[PDB]
Amino acid sequence: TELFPPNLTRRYFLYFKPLSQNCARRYRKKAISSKPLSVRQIKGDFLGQLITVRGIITRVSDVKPAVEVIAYTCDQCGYEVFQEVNSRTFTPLSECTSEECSQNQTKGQLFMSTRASKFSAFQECKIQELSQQVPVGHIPRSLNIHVNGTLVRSLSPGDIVDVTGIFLPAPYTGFKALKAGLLTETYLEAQFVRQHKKKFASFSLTSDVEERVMELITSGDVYNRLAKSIAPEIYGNLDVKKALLLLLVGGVDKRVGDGMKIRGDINVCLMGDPGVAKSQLLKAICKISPRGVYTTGKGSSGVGLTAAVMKDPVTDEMILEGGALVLADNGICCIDEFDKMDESDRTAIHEVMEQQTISISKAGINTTLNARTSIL
Amino acid sequence: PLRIIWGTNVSIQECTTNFRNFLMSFKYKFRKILDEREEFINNTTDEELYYIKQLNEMRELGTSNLNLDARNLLAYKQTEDLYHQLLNYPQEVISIMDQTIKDCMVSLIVDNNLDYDLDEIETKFYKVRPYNVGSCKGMRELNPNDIDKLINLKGLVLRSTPVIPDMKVAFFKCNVCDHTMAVEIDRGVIQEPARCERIDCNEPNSMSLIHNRCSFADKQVIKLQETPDFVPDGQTPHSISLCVYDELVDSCRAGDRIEVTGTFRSIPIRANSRQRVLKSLYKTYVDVVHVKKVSDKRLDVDTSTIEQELMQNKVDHNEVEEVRQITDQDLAKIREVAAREDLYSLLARSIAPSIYELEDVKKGILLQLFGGTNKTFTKGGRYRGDINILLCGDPSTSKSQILQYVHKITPRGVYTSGKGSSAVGLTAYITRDVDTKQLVLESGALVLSDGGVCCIDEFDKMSDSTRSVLHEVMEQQTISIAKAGIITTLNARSSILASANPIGSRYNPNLPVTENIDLPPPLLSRFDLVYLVLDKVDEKNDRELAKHLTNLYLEDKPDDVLPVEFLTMYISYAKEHIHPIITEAAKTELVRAYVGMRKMGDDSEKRITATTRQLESMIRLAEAHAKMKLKNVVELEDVQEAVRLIRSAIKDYATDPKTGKIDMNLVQTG
Amino acid sequence: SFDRPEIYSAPVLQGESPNDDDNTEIIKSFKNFILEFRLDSQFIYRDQLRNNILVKNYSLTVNMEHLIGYNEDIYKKLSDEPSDIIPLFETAITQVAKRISILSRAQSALNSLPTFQLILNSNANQIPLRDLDSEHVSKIVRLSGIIISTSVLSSRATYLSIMCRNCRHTTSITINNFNSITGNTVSLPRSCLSTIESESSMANKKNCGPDPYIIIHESSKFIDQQFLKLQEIPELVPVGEMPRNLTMTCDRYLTNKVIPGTR
Amino acid sequence: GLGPTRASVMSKNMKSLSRLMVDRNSGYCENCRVKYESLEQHIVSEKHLSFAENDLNFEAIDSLIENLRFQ
Amino acid sequence: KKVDDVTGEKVREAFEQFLEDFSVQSTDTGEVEKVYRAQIEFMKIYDLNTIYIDYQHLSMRENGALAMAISEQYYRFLPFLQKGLRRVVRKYAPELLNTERVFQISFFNLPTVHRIRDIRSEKIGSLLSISGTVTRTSEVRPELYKASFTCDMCRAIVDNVEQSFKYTEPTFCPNPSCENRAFWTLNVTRSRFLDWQKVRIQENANEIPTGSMPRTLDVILRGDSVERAKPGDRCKFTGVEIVVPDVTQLGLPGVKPSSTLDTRGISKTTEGLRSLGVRDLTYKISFLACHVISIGSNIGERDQEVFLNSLSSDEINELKEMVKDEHIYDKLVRSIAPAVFGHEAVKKGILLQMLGGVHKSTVEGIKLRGDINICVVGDPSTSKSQFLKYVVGFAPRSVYTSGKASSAAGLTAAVVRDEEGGDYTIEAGALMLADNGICCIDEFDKMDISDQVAIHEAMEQQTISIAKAGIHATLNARTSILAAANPVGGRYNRKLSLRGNLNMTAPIMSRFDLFFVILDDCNEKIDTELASHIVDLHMKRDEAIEPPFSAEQLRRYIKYARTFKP
Ligand SMILES: Nc1ncnc2c1ncn2[C@@H]1O[C@H](COP(=O)(O)OP(=O)(O)OP(O)(O)=S)[C@@H](O)[C@H]1O
Ligand SMILES: Nc1ncnc2c1ncn2[C@@H]1O[C@H](COP(=O)(O)OP(=O)(O)OP(O)(O)=S)[C@@H](O)[C@H]1O
Ligand SMILES: Nc1ncnc2c1ncn2[C@@H]1O[C@H](COP(=O)(O)OP(=O)(O)OP(O)(O)=S)[C@@H](O)[C@H]1O
Ligand SMILES: [Mg+2]
Ligand SMILES: [Mg+2]
Ligand SMILES: [Mg+2]
Ligand SMILES: [Zn+2]
Ligand SMILES: [Zn+2]
Ligand SMILES: [Zn+2]
Ligand SMILES: [Zn+2]
Ligand SMILES: [Zn+2]
Repeated sequence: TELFPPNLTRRYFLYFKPLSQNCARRYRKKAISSKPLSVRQIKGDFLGQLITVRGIITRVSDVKPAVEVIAYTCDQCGYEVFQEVNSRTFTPLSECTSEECSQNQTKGQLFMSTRASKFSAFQECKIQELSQQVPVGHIPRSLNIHVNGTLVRSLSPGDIVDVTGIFLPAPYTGFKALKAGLLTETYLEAQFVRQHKKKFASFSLTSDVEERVMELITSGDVYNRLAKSIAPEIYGNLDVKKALLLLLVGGVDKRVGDGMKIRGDINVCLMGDPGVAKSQLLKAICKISPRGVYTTGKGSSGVGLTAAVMKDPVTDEMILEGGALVLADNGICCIDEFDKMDESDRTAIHEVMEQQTISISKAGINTTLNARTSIL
Repeated sequence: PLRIIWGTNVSIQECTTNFRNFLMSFKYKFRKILDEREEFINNTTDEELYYIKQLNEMRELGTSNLNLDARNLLAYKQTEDLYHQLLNYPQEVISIMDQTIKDCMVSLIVDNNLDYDLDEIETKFYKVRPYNVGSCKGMRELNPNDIDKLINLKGLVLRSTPVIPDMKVAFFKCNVCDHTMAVEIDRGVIQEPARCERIDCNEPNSMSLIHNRCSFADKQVIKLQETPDFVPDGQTPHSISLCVYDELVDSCRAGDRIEVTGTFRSIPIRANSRQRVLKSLYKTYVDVVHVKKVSDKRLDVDTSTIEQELMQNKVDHNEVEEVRQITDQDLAKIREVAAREDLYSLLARSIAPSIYELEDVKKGILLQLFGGTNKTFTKGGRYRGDINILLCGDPSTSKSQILQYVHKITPRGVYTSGKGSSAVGLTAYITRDVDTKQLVLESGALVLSDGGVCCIDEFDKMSDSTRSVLHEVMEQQTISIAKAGIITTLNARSSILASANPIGSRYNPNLPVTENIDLPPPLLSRFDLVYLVLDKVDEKNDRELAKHLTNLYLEDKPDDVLPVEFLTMYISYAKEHIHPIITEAAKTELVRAYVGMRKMGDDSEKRITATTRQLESMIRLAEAHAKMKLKNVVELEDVQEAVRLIRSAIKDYATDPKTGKIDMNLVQTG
Repeated sequence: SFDRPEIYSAPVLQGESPNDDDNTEIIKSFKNFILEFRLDSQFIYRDQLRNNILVKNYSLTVNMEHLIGYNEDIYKKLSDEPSDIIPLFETAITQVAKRISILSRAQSALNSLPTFQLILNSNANQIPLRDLDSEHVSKIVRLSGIIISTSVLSSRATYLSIMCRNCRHTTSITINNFNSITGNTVSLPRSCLSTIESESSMANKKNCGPDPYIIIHESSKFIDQQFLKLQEIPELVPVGEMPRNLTMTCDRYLTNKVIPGTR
Repeated sequence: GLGPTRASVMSKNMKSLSRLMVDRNSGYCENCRVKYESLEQHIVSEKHLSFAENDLNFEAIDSLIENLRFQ
Repeated sequence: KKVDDVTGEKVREAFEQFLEDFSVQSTDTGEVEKVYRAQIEFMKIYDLNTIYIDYQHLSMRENGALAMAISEQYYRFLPFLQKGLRRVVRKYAPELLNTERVFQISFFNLPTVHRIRDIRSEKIGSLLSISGTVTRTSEVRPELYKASFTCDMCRAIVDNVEQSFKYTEPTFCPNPSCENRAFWTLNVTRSRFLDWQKVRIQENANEIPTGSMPRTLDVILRGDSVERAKPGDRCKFTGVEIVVPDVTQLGLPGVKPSSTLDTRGISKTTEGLRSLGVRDLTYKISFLACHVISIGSNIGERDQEVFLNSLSSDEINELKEMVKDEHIYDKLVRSIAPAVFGHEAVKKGILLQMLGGVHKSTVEGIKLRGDINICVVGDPSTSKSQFLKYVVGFAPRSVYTSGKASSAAGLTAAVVRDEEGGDYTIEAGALMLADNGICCIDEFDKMDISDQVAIHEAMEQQTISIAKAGIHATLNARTSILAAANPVGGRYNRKLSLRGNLNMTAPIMSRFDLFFVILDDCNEKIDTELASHIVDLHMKRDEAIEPPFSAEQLRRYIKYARTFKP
């Protein structure tokens, strides 16, 4: 008999969680999978191994259906013919390869059946090593992360992340004249994702969280305790740190049935003499916040804050990529050196602090984009 | 036993019987019970068989389409399974629905013995359009397991490709004996004949395809800018491609907010033109089943802008509805509201209930929503009753919220910010299509706003080069492009609603009005109303303002004000069926007011001089006031109210005619 | 560095209605003929196949009159077009024989079962060697005579493994037709098959050349083939005319069954 | 067993679905023009009970009843 | 034997009876003249190629079956009509047979005129009438009509091969010397060609929907219809909706139809040593017109003799009556821009601009401009744009442009690329779309400096130079300019000169003959009269407009007066 193979009957996706460093310390095990590497440290000797990379996510593609096996129907014999796909491109089948058609003189014609075929939710992400991992005088490089199955939408741009996956080679992409032998591209088939900063929307009232929360409540004076611990090595500025804590928490977003909205986020300005450690406060606040962005006033231009229209080649479509006010959406945008900015960024932030959107009407796009940033 | 289609859980017999029972035995009171609305059940409409009378009027009118609400399937007990089968397997369940609709059309005259012939009905191909299939989850939150499911989406149309012929029947001709055959398309593939079908002529490769004899069908591709209800953290908006077929072609225009329900599809794309090699990553699109262009939350589209489009809708039998159907009961309700003595204050109060006071501002917004009358000269001229309003004022005067409300209430406006917009981005531009890799035309903000209101926030921050585009829009309601690929006049009959601050970011009484506004004279004169909305510090005004913004926070979900649905349908009816005209009594008032303002402008720039455009603004405002009260003629009191609104907008009573300055404590009443 | 994608099939729908001239239906009818034929009270062909499996004789002997008795349509298809129908009946024998072999050695306590040979005999009218005409070409003929010479056993190739000279591409050619003479109806491919197959994702202009395959003889399989010369009966020959003869080719279990001089 | 009347001609998509089918008291009410799984469930249904309480569709019957009362 | 088309032959019979039977009554006398035999006789003495058939004449036959057959299946029945016309002209005027002469049937007076966006796929291969504005005209090119081939190995010549759209080679090879069909070689000298033009048309500005951009269509003219359409005019094309292969639909979403070879009756053997031909079915709608007529670009030839020959007796009598009037100049001034009150000097200037001066060339070679360029400057809301609206809605060969919506290429000429190919084409700019007309440019002040430079160059030499890409061209742009400008600072400063009030450069200013500074003065009488005029306009529309002359008689007088060279 020819049965449907097991591969066409899985409803589950299987992933590898790396061993924790503490459990390795208990049991005298030394594993290469547990230790976070940088992109520079991931060499050709790690191919095929389950390894963990630490870094920032810079690019996330849209979720697309990548076909793993293609299903065809034959009207001549009634069989379903499945051809596997393990490459970026494939050639479709025309004549039926089932036993009944293979033996028969007349060959049937195969038609694609997209409901009977197997797809994976596919995303390609770019990971870049942190500034603490870049050596002296070097430019950060990038690594490609392949996300398939359930793990999609677990990576977003601007996330410090430990990604554990299988380091696998791919066919060479580049000029044919520059290759020497069997050159291969590289990627990381993602198996596990650990966020350094957990998202506020991802918070769940689990059992283990409750005793820590109740311990902090029973310790008392949580307002003053959380205020003065924001930047413990910055002396004084108790009320400044209190309003920075209120910046981190924020108020209640209000919606009325008429349709108008009142924002709940708080915007805080620190204007002061030089040497009052306000840049240290900005660094501390949007290092504490899970979705914080630090920005120097002339370091970001008008296109570097609102939006830019550019092409994604993996999904092959012309997409809008936001600036710092998009990367800090549902977070805090740290805008250092506020008084030395241009009028373009001032107008963009001027619209952001009230309507929480940016409207772009240019030669490329006519759109509005959500930016619910709290601005420091 | 019972047969099931492979890959599904769908039985043709079971689904046919269930949907037939649903069509024969549905009442809209079931929808009332399902939506937890018991007190709104009425005897005369809910207890009538809904789809029976809808299929009857479908028979009388020659309509071949049934618009089916999927929530109604959940209202009925027996079709609650079928609802899921409509969402999971639209491709065959829709065909089952079409077949049983045809059966029901036969049955309604077979059983009841009507005089209609069966041949015309059974020749017709009835098809169903399901809509309201569920929650509007985003495109980017969908998964490959959602392929070939019914999905509902919000969006704005950016552009549409021309009519594309997709080939349904193929016509092959023999070269030597001129014998022809016609072959049907089968799942996108046409079998070309290797040998001639004739017994006498069997020559190989003698069949050639004649491209003009073979039959085609309409296919159009529309680029839709999606506006999800929920947007994840840092999600930047995208454009989808949606394919409409047959009747639905050219039913969506560029710049309209629509409700697309369709099928989630995925196809592989060829990597090269010469090769048949396909890409493993698939391209997703929506195969559109039904388009809803009407929301009860917002106004209907202006009928004066789509007259030939409505005629083409009638010709093509696309029969997608553009305006709300007004019944008799709600029409009588519209008249009894229109006869109320305080109708003007009632309608102005019902504009923005969350915005406190600004009564004259709301009255002007109401009159801009109504609009003046549109007059088409037989010689060829055209006058458009579009009211332009500038709101200049101190910060935090709820004016940006007024722009947000107007943007939500208008059918096809565009919200823009000062200097976040460019001159090219307001009119038209050349873009690169991702699909065809071709240079395509795409409409700017002002052209996309035709038939609606263009809201421009921070009008003072806009650069003068960008600001120069608006002149032709406010004077002729057109934009005349002479660029590299475009030499044409585009209709932009959009009402400009702008917001601005003074130079010092706060109004200065020591400075005059014109210096405070900081707009050039050929620009400011095009505005029908200029509102100086100032923040005066009072006891009672601050107390009531604080109470108004503070009662909003009493509960999580917060006189007499009309509901937004009734307000929208009232304004839609008044715009569609009421065209007031000027009488001689109104003419005398208009002329006397214009000469009075010109005489007042004689005194010695520092003050806003009277303008011919101010006479035209008075005419348009009086026409909008007459259109409000459902009068077909403009009386004298309409002109007096227009003059009062114009004078109170700029606060002419407060200002000194000589110096041009405005006092605060003396004349102004908060 | 990915693997070759594999293609598999699974029967779901009924498909188009079967036709009698289809190869699958001919194979099924032949299989039912083998399994269901009774001479007096016994399945003679089923028992013969089992006994031949026990003695490692991978062939079946079938009488042609039994095919007349069972189904005339497959009989006339076999008679008119033997080179298309004989491999189908051999495939039917092999499908029955694998089923018999698996159920035999696992109950009466790796194994490769080759394609079975069709030997078919009949008692129909024997046309003489002088009345062979062009109407008998590619037809099954019954004809009598005497045997003059039997040739030595030549070795024909059934299963042969080939390897490319420099490309190192490994391929296998299976042959089930050895009964042709003076010509290679199956030959090694003219060019390397690694390019057209595209089995490797990397796909490492490189051409391997004309006829680049060599036969790995240690992993190839062979059968025996013999040439016989059949003369007409010298008792019935015209006085002034030389007797006429034919060359015959036999293979597999038909070889070494006769000696020269037998009738 | 009256059954419900149906259209003469079937659709091409409907005929295409016949090739895709595999395997996994009752009657028809002409008053409500629906099939029912059981009669006693069709008796307790909003359309049948709403049809029963209405008397304007048995008017001819009513006239006949009146005539047959005074024969 | 070939199979015949019974309905096609009866359409041929009905058409050849129509060509000899149809007749109308004479207007002047009442005689019965058969107009199509007269048309054939007219073609006989001038050796014409095209026969013009009115569609209303064809609709009168039978109950309308023949006209409906021609309308729905024009592509199928066109060769049958051609051979029917061939038979009729053979019976009547055989001299047209010899020169074989190709004939073209042009249909006109179709009952309905379709928009560009109303074109649907159900009308492919059907007779149609559309309208549009011509933007690009290609040059006349030969099209392979009757190809003559020579076989590669038999090497005998064969001629008169049918050519239908895509290039085809015969597979008959009637000589019995060789045995293959596919291999042939074209003889371009011996083969026959027809004229061919691809003119691109755009949706008319009144027909564009509310938010959408105009969409274009490539209509192809053949034979005598070639070069009957000019860049920038409104033409009504009657023809057939055809379909043309398009390759750019590969990336489009949806199932693209494809064609593969059916293999069911082909015997095969697995001898060994599996390729098939599959080809895409992707297309775009095009048009093939047999009749081109140019309706006026207005809402409603230099020699005078040809103009007065065109007019009939009644309108030439009306023109003579207009000429004879002694107060004609005042009536001409009062008839210009009736919606505008006052500003008689601007109306005089507009009239003189629409008339213009003579063009003179000296013996040295320099050209003296006869075109009058007028700039209207003044205070806001002085009806300075109403004049431009009147000139564009009235004057022939007039275009309207805004200052900021302008461009250097859009006003003069553009070098453009189609389908990302190696071919570069020329878009005619606004100055050439108004050639021997008026280019009306509102907000000349808001125009940037580069476009002002590119337009005063075309005011200097009255020509346009192109050197972009591989295209070097000299283009004719002799055009009067009606500019509207606002002063710097908004209002007009009386204390400053005209140069100080305007940012328009000195080369721009030096070539404007008239500078009309129209100003607002506040006095009760004229403000009251102007307000009364405007409210009467709003009340009465066309009833409030009572000019001395209507637009059509004004245009006839202007076109008559432009023939004079004072
Ligand atoms: N209150 C403070 N407590 C501790 N360290 C401080 C304090 N104020 C200043 N410093 C130190 O002085 C330096 C201040 O650096 P910054 O953060 O750049 O201050 P600043 O206010 O941002 O200066 P700018 O850029 O001119 S506004 C750091 O080295 C701080 O550690
Ligand atoms: N009179 C009012 N009625 C209701 N809400 C008000 C009023 N005045 C201020 N607000 C609210 O106060 C906030 C101020 O934002 P906006 O008034 O929208 O800003 P703005 O008036 O446009 O002035 P800008 O942004 O500086 S140009 C909003 O949440 C308003 O809803
Ligand atoms: N003198 C006038 N005679 C007739 N109509 C006038 C006059 N002045 C103004 N109008 C009318 O008032 C309106 C003025 O519109 P426009 O002609 O666009 O103003 P404008 O003269 O172009 O000034 P700018 O430069 O555009 S601000 C139009 O409806 C005119 O018909
Ligand atoms: Mg600092
Ligand atoms: Mg604001
Ligand atoms: Mg103007
Ligand atoms: Zn098959
Ligand atoms: Zn033929
Ligand atoms: Zn090789
Ligand atoms: Zn019932
Ligand atoms: Zn030849």
